[PDB]
Amino acid sequence: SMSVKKPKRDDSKDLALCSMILTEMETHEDAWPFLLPVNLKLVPGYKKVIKKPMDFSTIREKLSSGQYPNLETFALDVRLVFDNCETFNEDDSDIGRAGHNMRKYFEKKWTDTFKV
Ligand SMILES: Cc1ncccc1N[C@@H]1CCC[C@@H]1S(C)(=O)=O
Repeated sequence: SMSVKKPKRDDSKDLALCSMILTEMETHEDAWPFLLPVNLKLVPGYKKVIKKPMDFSTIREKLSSGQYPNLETFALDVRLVFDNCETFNEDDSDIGRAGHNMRKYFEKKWTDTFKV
């Protein structure tokens, strides 16, 4: 509270670390469904069903332009990518499996990079 400060983690490396994690996402072989925005004019249903589309290139633009206030907002967007993928795609599909794979890959790097 007022004049009662909680000690807080050093966040000065966060931007560089998130960029590093995102680069590893982008270069993963199963990254292909998520590299660009889904084409809302070519994929029936997508615009109406998925209220907040997100993809790596959009995350990369936001990261590069100071649009994430903190590392949690960055992680919300990354997870949004895989949550959208699960909403729209069957688990037993190439894209669907790609998403499950990429989520697992992200979550480990996230724990390995930040959680002590
Ligand atoms: C992630 C997703 N979910 C539902 C429909 C399509 C997609 N991705 C597409 C599949 C191949 C690449 C395109 S994209 C995103 O490059 O236009």
